[PDB]
Amino acid sequence: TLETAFMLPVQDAQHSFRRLLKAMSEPGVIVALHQLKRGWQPLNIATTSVLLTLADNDTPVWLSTPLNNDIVNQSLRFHTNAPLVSQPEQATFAVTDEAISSEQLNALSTGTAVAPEAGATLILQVASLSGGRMLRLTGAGIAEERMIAPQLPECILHELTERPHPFPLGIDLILTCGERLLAIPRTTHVEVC
Amino acid sequence: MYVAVKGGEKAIDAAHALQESRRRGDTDLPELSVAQIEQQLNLAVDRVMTEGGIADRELAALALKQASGDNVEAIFLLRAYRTTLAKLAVSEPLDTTGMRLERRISAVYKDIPGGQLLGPTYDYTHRLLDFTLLANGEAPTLTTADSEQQPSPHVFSLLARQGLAKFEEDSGAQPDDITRTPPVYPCSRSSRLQQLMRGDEGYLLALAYSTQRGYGRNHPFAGEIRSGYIDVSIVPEELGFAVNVGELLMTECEMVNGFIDPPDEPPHFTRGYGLVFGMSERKAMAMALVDRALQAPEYGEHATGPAQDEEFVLAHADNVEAAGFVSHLKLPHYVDFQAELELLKRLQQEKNH
Amino acid sequence: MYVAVKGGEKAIDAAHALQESRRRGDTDLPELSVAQIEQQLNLAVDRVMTEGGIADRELAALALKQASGDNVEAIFLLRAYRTTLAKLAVSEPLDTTGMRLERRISAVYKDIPGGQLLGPTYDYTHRLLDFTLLANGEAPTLTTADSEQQPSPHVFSLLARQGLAKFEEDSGAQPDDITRTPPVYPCSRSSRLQQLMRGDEGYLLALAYSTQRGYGRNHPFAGEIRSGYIDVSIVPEELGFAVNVGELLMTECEMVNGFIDPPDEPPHFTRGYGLVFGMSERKAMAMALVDRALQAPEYGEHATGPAQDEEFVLAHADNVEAAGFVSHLKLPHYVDFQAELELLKRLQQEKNH
Amino acid sequence: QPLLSVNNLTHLYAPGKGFSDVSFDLWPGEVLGIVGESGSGKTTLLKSISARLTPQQGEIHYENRSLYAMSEADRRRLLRTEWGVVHQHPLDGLRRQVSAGGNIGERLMATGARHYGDIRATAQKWLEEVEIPANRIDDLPTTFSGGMQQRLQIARNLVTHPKLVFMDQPTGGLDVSVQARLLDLLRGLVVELNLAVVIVTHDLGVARLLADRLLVMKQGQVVESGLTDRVLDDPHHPYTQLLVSSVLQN
Amino acid sequence: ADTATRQHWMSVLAHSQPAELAARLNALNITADYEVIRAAETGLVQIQARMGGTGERFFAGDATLTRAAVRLTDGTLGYSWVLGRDKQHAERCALIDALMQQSRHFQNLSETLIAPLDADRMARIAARQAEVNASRVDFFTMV
Amino acid sequence: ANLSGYNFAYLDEQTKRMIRRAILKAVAIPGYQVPFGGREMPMPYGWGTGGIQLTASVIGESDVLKVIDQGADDTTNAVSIRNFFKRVTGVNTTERTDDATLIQTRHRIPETPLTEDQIIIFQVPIPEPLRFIEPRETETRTMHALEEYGVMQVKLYEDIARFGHIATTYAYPVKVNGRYVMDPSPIPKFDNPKMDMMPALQLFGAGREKRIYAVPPFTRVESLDFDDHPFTVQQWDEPCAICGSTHSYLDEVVLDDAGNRMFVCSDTDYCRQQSEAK
Amino acid sequence: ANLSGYNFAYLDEQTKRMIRRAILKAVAIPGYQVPFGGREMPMPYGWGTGGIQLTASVIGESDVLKVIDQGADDTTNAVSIRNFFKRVTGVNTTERTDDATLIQTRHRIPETPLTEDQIIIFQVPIPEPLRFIEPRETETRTMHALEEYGVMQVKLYEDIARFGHIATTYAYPVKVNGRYVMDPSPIPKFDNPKMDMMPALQLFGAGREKRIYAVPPFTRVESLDFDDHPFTVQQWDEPCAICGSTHSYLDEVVLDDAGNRMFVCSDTDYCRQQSEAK
Ligand SMILES: Nc1ncnc2c1ncn2[C@@H]1O[C@H](COP(=O)(O)OP(=O)(O)NP(=O)(O)O)[C@@H](O)[C@H]1O
Ligand SMILES: [Mg+2]
Ligand SMILES: [Zn+2]
Ligand SMILES: [Zn+2]
Ligand SMILES: [Zn+2]
Ligand SMILES: [Zn+2]
Repeated sequence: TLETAFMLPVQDAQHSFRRLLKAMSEPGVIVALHQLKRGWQPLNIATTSVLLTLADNDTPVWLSTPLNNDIVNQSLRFHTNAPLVSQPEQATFAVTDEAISSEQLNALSTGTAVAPEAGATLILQVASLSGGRMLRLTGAGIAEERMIAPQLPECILHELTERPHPFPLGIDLILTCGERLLAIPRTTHVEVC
Repeated sequence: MYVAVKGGEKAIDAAHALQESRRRGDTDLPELSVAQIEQQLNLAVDRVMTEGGIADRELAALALKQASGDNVEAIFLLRAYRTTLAKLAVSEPLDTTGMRLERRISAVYKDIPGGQLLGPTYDYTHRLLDFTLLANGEAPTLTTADSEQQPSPHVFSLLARQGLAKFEEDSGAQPDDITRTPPVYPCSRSSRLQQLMRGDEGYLLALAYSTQRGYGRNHPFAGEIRSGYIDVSIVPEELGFAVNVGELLMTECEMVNGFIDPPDEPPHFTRGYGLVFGMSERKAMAMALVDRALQAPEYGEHATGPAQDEEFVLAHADNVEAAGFVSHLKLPHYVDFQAELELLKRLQQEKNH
Repeated sequence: MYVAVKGGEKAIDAAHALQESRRRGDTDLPELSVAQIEQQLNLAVDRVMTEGGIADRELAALALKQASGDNVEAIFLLRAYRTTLAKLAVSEPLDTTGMRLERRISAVYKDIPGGQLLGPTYDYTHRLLDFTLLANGEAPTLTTADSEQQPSPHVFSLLARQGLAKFEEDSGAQPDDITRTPPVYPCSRSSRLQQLMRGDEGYLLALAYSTQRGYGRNHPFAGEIRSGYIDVSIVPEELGFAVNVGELLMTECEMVNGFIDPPDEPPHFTRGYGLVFGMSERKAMAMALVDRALQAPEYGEHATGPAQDEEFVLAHADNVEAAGFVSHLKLPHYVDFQAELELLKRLQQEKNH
Repeated sequence: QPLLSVNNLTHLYAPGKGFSDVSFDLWPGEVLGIVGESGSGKTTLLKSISARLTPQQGEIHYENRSLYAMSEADRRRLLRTEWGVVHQHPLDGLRRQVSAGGNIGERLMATGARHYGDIRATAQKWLEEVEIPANRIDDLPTTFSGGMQQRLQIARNLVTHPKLVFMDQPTGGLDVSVQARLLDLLRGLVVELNLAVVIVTHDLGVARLLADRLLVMKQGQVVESGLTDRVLDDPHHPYTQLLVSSVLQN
Repeated sequence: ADTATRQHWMSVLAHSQPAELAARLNALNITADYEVIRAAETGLVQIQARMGGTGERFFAGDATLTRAAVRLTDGTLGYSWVLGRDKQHAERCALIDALMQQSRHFQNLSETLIAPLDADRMARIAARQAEVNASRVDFFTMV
Repeated sequence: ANLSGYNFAYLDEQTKRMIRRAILKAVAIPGYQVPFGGREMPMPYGWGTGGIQLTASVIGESDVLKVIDQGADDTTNAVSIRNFFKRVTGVNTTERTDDATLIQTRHRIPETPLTEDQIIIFQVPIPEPLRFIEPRETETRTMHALEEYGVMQVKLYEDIARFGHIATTYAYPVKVNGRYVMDPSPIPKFDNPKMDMMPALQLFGAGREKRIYAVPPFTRVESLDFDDHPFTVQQWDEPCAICGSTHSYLDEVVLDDAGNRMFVCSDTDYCRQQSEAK
Repeated sequence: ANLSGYNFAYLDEQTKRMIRRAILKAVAIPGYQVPFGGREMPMPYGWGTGGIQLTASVIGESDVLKVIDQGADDTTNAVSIRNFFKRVTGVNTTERTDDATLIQTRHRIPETPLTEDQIIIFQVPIPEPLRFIEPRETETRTMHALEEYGVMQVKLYEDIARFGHIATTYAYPVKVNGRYVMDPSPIPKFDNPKMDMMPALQLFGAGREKRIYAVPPFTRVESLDFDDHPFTVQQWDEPCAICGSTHSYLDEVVLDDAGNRMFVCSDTDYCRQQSEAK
């Protein structure tokens, strides 16, 4: 009854991590995680691949109610052994959909100034990575500027364009659609165009 | 004209071959066996097991043989091998009250329940080089007494039942594990003890000696030193009930330390704890003394010696890191030294004119 | 009613017999020979010779065998035996330029006159436990090159001829001997070096590591490490001319340290020196680093770490004294502890009412 | 609107040690002197309002921003760029191992200065301002005298042209001549640059010539406050009358 | 009683010397086909000790631990967790645990295998206690 | 192919996963030292354990690995690390920077400019640029947290006042993304400019100190200096004696006791390219 | 007779001569710690090396040697030292204080008063009474030189203010000849009065610390105290359970885990005398 993880966990995890590193180090670049044929629905291929690559017993995982399913939870526990937490503030990795609320977004741990790596990484499943409001990205990982038009919630666009949190505090966003992934670290400066 | 040639790999192989040949020594003499090192060099094995982090006498003896007797190299070998092994279980908390006693002494009372059990020790021996060991000899035939192990309650339990000391009480706090998370200062006492057990014997000995000489005095008394076999038990998920997996030879040291006068309770002795693999005791005693020294924040003590400096003591206690970083100076550094030479030559030229 | 009985002597004899039996181990395994320890555990022998103060490999191996591999106990055995030996002569000053080189490296230049001679070393080895050593094996057949030892001038001589460093110059001052006169702080550099050579390897390693981590930084570079055989010569009163008495395997380490800018001469690198018996190098490197740290008074440096504290470093460096004083807590202390108990009970009673 | 506002501020080490129920408003271009008995809590209050001591009660608002509700980074930025702090003991506000030039230039570089020559020139100018010879710029403060160290601290905390300066007995250790020089310098800064100063002093003459408003503190409570000359010449609370009667007339 | 008896015989097997256990098992000549569910695996058991022996827990290093699992034809599962790195000893211990879980072998092995091993261990302990007790320091005798 | 009996890259998947999370965090916080539970490697601490762990966590089967120490591939420790990685991963290796996908270096950045998808991994003994100023981590953590870098500016000012120049010649502190002060590893000042807006990702591993920090591609990296004392790189009056280049970092080779000496490129691959061009 | 193959008393004549000169100097400067070139003994440092060396330098063939540790002759270390001295000198030994010519003790002075021509040698771990106040010898040397003992008085005053009593219960500092502050070795306060105007010579040896100091016979030794806080010795509500004495220092023997305990004389010879009297 449980879902299936990577056919080759070592090689597949390494490939997925390299793709995610390419995405995060170069914000706005879309990468494809083709190693996993099928995702743990409602989780897409990219989200499942990221969870398998990074999540473990040391990383609490919070799943939004739309994405919280018994089969998904059991598969995550069996394959990664990552504890599941019902509150976003207890999560190292947060998985949500377009229905994420501002309260949930603001409840995510942003770390602290002395330990800015203690915050949560938000995995957001977007309807598409391409058909939304044009966004100009500048900052580390971007030579001049990157034009990406992800379809995003308004709380997420607010987070990106305003940056309420003072660096080094922040949330790193991972926009997943199907087998394709985009990364926006807390450093990236985002302007609506 | 000069042309670059490959010399690194063959030189490295030749150096390793030379080291191996020196380790083997004269082929006329029979090669040392790991069992011989384990049995007849048991104290070096104990130190290697304690500092390397694996309580396997055979592995420690193998590391000592591979290290040509170098304790630092053997300890690093054992630690690196620890990295390659998976963690199968976490043992249930050890119960030192159930130790089978090879040795048990107390310096705070002339006699105690269970008696003063000297056991195997070099204490009180006249350190005169025994040249008869240059040739094979016959081990002494041991005399015997009754075989019952008399009850041996911990001396600190006796002190606490009198109100002179405080029981060490378990609040259920999850111990910190510096083998998975890097230490964060100030570290908890669990982390401090874990690091001290892995710390260099000589460095902690020197720090404890300094404390004994006023550099952060704690007025120590060897309340009790117990060496013997403790059973190790686990609770595998397959069965769900405790299973005993064997016994480990360990040494435990409890130090009574200068009494305090807390605002809202009777004055009482403080305490320090040390725990090591094997029969070696001085490491455990130094561990207890340095633990008491580092307990200063919990008592609001004005530090008067480096042994009370938590970051200084712990950041340099692990001989693995210290030895590696000191030996890394042997690595090529001509790029950095060339930078310094360029700066220095410019400074000399500037000062000359 | 109780009556006092004699138990000390027989208990001591039984404990010593138990320790001897444990040292021998299982009689099925052949007893270890001192030659085997000398040849195949050469690095432990080197440390024992260096810290115990006698450059006799056989005596150090015998102490290690008698100590059951305990380096501290073997070192103390060798030092105590040193006490029983008469001083027949004082060697002429050693000439390290005449060393026959088993190993010679420099981290400050990519290549130097004489080349980078790695020699026998564990450096660059992958520290993986070699389980094939659990059984007897065949030592590698060593490859060979030309037998000429190319000229190997000291790197510091090259630096000094360029003006980048200062020659160490002999003023004829009589060296201080802490083996006959107790040290008086501040000690001269000769006394400091003599004590450091006898100091605990681990303690000095930790201090040098702390200096490398900013606790009294000196910006060290391994200017040159030379291991090999140096001839020892004396001038007996019977003959009146120098006679060569043999050769000693020694390791010398010269550390280039952060340059200064003296008021009345060009800025130049400072230096630290280490010298040990045998092939072990980390002790010599730590000795040089701590010597540079303790040279602070001669340079007016603001101390920023314990390694620059002369009295603290030297008063606790000798593992003989430190280990003895830490282990002395195992001695009966019930008289002193009874005094403390009387005071503590009176304090508790006074606070209660 | 006040540059600094203090409301019901309280910090007590123990009953009677510290300050309790302290409130006052400070505007740009004025001086609020604090005078009182040795042991009235003046230094504790100065530390609390300067972001160096978290209060047990009350609030402090700087430019309408609660001082201690802000992040520690923001408070350190305030103390690093636009806040000056002059301690009673100069060495407490000086780097012992850093030359006088370095002590003055640390603040300048913290404000963005990155030209060594300009920083050196500004440090020499400020040393001459407090009448310290410009040839002592490279000498460590340990070689300076008490008055020299105090003046160096004042220059260090005034080089950045700050907007708010908390001083604890800045005139201590100063001969009357350099004291008058410092008073003129502070008056000029306050009037021309709109600087605000909270000064704790026991020399009531300096408070008369400098402070625009006064607080009189005793046993950790503000006993009298108001216009400086009104308080000095028309005291109301018994302590103030004792205090001004104890002045040594010259 | 099954849990306590299983714990007792597993402890006896774990504390048994590999050589004597192998010799006794060969002498018994027990015919039983089993499949190794988990090949003997040597890893580490993390050691937890207590401050002062009774206080807060802390990690006092690690120790080598070998674990093995076998299955008998009837589905009985035998397990073994033994300190050290002797894989064959762990496999034997798991096999003996599986056999002891069987009614036809429980009594026979208790009377012929477990009890002799425990008696030998108790004798070795008794003897070393006699040798160690000679070092006890006598101070007073109650007359 | 990996046939050494160990897991691919010698690290268990848990350690790889933890190091990967640390790397992602470091990329998200450029210049910040991310603590990580580093393990003891077959090499001693201080001999490149952090870089080895980073390479093991990032290296794949198809990667081409270049290992250089002091800019040379034939350096003893570089040879040891390359042999270890070949044994435990079986990956392809090259001495050519432009053909390499992963570059593990000690104290040098290759003269050849790096390209996209390339990762250069630095071996870092001291990841804290303020360590030699403040030896205690308890203080440097807060100083980085609160951007209290004034002590570094004071140190530079005092160095200029005392010697007339900044005394730091290698591991020269840099400012990353205008915010974090970072130690670039003991590369010479010569290589610091290469870090600015570099198309290749930069990863830094201090295994002994248990720190990982990264510089993403195209990130501002500015060496701390003054307008009137601008950042200046090492210079030599002699070109390379082998290839004749004048734009490469030079190592000094002493030929004989008399005093004869030469200067040759530290980057051996660049020297080979330059000699084969002419 | 000495038949162990070593020199009489195990020490070479040069070391004996140096120790003898040190002893004479110490006698001439009561309470002053005389440095001496102590040698490593067969016993570890801190186990009585200084006392052993003093006895070796002073002991003769006709001497009767009594060795006590904690006041007991049968104590393990006392037995070891006595056996060593018998092996290397062959001298007569006794457990009776009044029959002994040389008494080497650790942490006790015998209850039996000493007589003329008797020498009691103390094993001293810390010869500096100010060490626990000032750990550095560089400062304590000057403090003794200039009679700057104010820190000790401050320590006693603070102890009285904090606990209501002086916290030092053993090794209680004393004033010798009205001038030097001396550490009496870790004897309890109980034994300090015995040191005042003692007919027997007192010698103190700290081998590890390399110090020898002496109190000549009939020399004033006054324990530091205050008029309203006079020097008070340890007391017990129970007499000795063996001999019934009430004027002897008592050691506490724990009989069982329940809580039963007894008190018996630390001085075993005095207890034997007292039991044989009644
Ligand atoms: N760290 C402290 N711990 C306990 N009590 C303190 C502390 N500091 C001050 N007290 C008391 O707090 C009260 C006020 O302290 P403080 O503010 O420094 O006085 P002050 O008015 O500035 N005296 P002065 O400097 O002479 O003008 C005094 O009774 C102090 O003794
Ligand atoms: Mg004040
Ligand atoms: Zn280095
Ligand atoms: Zn003692
Ligand atoms: Zn070239
Ligand atoms: Zn009695």
